[PDB]
Amino acid sequence: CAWIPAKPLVQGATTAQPIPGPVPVANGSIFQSAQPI
Amino acid sequence: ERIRDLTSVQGVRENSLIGYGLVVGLDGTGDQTTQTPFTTQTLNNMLSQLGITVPTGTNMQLKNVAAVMVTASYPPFARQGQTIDVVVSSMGNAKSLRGGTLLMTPLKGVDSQVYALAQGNILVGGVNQLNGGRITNGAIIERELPTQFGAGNTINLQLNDEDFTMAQQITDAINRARGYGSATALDARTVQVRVPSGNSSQVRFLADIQNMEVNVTPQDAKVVINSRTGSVVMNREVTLDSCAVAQGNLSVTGGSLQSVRSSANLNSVVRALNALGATPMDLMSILQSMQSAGCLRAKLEII
Amino acid sequence: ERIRDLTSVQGVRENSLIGYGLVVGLDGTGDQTTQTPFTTQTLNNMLSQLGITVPTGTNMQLKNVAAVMVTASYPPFARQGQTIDVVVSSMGNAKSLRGGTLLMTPLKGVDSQVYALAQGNILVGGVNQLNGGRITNGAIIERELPTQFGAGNTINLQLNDEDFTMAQQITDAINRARGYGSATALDARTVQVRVPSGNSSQVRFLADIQNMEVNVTPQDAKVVINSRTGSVVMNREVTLDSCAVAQGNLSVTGGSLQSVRSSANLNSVVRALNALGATPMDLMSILQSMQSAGCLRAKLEII
Amino acid sequence: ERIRDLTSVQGVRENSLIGYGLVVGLDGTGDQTTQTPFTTQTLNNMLSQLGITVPTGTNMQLKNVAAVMVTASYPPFARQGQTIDVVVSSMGNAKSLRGGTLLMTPLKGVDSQVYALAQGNILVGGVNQLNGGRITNGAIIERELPTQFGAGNTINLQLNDEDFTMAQQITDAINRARGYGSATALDARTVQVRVPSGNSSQVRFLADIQNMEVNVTPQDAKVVINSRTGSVVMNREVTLDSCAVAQGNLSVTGGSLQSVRSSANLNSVVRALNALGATPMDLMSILQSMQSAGCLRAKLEII
Amino acid sequence: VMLPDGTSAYTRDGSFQVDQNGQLVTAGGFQVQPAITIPANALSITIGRDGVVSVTQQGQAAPVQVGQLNLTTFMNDTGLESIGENLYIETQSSGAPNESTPGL
Amino acid sequence: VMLPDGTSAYTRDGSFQVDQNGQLVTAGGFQVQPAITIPANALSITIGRDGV
Repeated sequence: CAWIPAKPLVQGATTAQPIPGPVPVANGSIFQSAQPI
Repeated sequence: ERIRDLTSVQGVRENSLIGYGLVVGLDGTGDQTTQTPFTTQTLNNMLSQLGITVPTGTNMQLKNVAAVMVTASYPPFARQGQTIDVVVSSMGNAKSLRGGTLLMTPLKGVDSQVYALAQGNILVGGVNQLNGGRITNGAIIERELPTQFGAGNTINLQLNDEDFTMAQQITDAINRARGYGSATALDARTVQVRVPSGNSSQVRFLADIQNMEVNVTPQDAKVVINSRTGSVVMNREVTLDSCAVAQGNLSVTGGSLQSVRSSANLNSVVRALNALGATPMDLMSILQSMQSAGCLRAKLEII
Repeated sequence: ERIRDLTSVQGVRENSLIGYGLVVGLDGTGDQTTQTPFTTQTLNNMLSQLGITVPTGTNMQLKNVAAVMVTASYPPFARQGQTIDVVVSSMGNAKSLRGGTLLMTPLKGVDSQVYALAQGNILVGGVNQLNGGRITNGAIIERELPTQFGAGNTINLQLNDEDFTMAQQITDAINRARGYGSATALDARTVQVRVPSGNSSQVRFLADIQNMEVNVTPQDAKVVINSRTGSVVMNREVTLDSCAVAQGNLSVTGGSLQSVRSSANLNSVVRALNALGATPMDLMSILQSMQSAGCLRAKLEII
Repeated sequence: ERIRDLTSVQGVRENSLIGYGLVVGLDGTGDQTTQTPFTTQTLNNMLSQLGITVPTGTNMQLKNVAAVMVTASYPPFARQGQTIDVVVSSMGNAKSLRGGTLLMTPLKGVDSQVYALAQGNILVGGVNQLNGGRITNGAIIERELPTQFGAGNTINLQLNDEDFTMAQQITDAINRARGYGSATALDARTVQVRVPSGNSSQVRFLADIQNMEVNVTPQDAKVVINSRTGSVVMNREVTLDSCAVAQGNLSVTGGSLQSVRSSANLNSVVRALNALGATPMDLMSILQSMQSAGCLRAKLEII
Repeated sequence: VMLPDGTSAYTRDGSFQVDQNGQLVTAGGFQVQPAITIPANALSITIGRDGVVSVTQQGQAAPVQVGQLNLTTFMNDTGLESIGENLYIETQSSGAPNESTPGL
Repeated sequence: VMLPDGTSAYTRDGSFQVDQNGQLVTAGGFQVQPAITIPANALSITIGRDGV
């Protein structure tokens, strides 16, 4: 009865790969902000 | 020299660099290191890097070492190997930084990347500040920033102070000595100039542009009041209207209500306001009340 | 001598070297060594290297030994066997380094590699700093850096201060005494020169270039204020506009609002500002308020 | 004598030697030996070597013995049997080394090999340092270093200070009195000379080279400030621009803002800076502020 | 101890107090060189035989030290000038004040 | 007894304590030369008539 396939409570992926960030613009500044929310 | 003193070039800007370091060689005027654990922690880190591993459980009570923050400006078009000045400021319970030496300090940017390496001897004045100093050529640039200078046929001159009249005047001045359509104003603060394609060509063009002289046009009437320092500054375009002013312990020299003569130029304004015999602390309140009433025909800013 | 005093050569730069050492021979003015365990630990390391193994459990309470950090500059094109000056700074609770001797100290780079070996006698002034000294020719270079000098046909002169006019002026000066296309400006801070292929040829070319004299062009108007030392410095291109200044305990010598005459050159500015009778501490606030209002036609920097 | 005073020969360099020893014969001004166990441990080692085995469990409380570190320079082309000077520095809680005698001390190199043996009488000045002395001809060389001198047809002269103009000038001077292609500059700091194959031939060639006189060319403008000793030194190539200087308690002798006249040569600079009536402590801050503003046309170094 | 003028005085009264910024000062408030800063986490302050100032804290089996109390020794103690407020100064006699850690 | 400065003193107070590294010391913390290191696993210390 413990061998019956079951759906977990927290479905899906339990990890997220950090997304690489945008390439800085060529404006002469060190501060570069990604697409602001 | 007017255009360079009035505007700035697009993309030619200074960044800010920050880092943490240690200052050694102080005459017993460093951190207590019992209330600033980071000083001893970073000293132990430096020793461990250099090849000395001090035991974890031990008491170090230093007196010649201070933990400091170093700040600098990354200049436009900085190339690796050049030197810049840095400012060294103590961070915890240090008495002085008189004759200390800044050890190797990496100056990070906003992106937390090392753009300069700082190390040198601090110069402290000697009523002078003791926990703050400056090192001339104390940091060497290690990273360069890519730029778009030399690409495209447009360059923006950004006015330091926004003014439609001044923007139009710079546009007309560039378009008088450099061709018909060499400049177009985009807003109250930006003048777009057409530059030849290339890198040295734009350098030559901007060298020509920068030293041109423009006739500065009347620029708003404003009275700046600094209450924290107790100072008042009025520019030339400040005027007055005839109205009566009363304030404590001030009287006609004979009642307490003194008539202030309408005034057209700045000399008239100064004479009329000095006729009241008002201390600048009283003069600030007088100016604020007159701005409320409407006698003062200027923009009152409190800085 | 203008080009050498204004620019620097690409790849000809100074690095920073750091190391840890011990200073011996002090007249009882060394570390307490009970609050600085690294002093005794490194002394025991030195003895163990030299052939003396002091027991681990023992109390050493020295008075003539101080743990110090040594800093130096690795000069351009340094060759092994040459000597450089070092700066010796105490690191923990040492009273003085008057007549101490720096023992063998390896000066590491940023890459944690030994580039110099330091050992010598410290010279301490003798209000003078006691925990900081300098040793002339105190370190010998042990490692050399490869370089690309002599390879390629381009050399970059990097201006110390960015200026399109100055870059163009250096470009035109190099292109007057050294051929038509011998120099091209790349940005406000870089002038690219074409050099013959080879090593001695580039040395000869740069020797010619460096001593050339360029006519320095007007360079921005700026007022530098150092509040930590209480100093104000204004260059020649600073001007003023007519406006009224009021500040505490300052009066016309008769109200508190003093008119400052418009000023074209620096002598006029100095006379107008001295007419106010302002202490430099008051003058700093006056200049800041005038910059806010708009009378001061210069760039106010606080250093 | 210019070439010898300006350059150094490749491979002709001085090394650093270090060793540990005991100084005996002091008038009760040695280590306490209760806080410096290595003194008694090494004395017992010396006695055991000489044939006296003191019991392990015993209390020795000496007063005429001090543990010292000896430092020396290994000279170029040193041969065994020659004598060198050594510096003797106390290592732990010793009052003085007035009339002590240095016992047999092996001076190790970086490679931990004995290159000299040191033993002699210490000369201490007698405000004089008491824990540091010097022994002239106090060490005898015991090991020699192999060298490549006399092999090959190239010898590098390494300039003490890097300069393309000076390197080119030395190259042209060697190539005037010693043939057409006798010297070639490799970088700002190295001049490669072609020497005959052999050992005495190169000695003769370098003897000729070393005493030649070269006309020293203008060498950068720099202001050296030593804040730890409170000294300022300006070389001949330092100039000034006209600008106004204000600092605390300094006034025209009549406001606080004093105009500094543009200055071309060093005498003009000295007169203009003395017109301010500034103490060197104030002069350091003035120079730093002027370097920030741009009046000071020199390289400000803080040593 | 350090006088307000900046010159050093010498006292034998052993009553000290920690002021609002640590620092052991005399009853008159004059600071007691060589400067001793006491942390606020102190549970007990111990001044040792050799002048070692150790401070115990919470969650730290090992007492945290603070500094050394150095004594000044003169060669003619009769010769010091009595300023008044329990302070002696070096006169032409009793010169060369010799600093030393207590016990030696 | 060995004083901290290294000189030897003499006492008739026989109240001794083991310090944190073994060792018999006086109640004031001064060590009792000739030195005596007491091991950790000690079940009993015995001082005999002949000082052993």
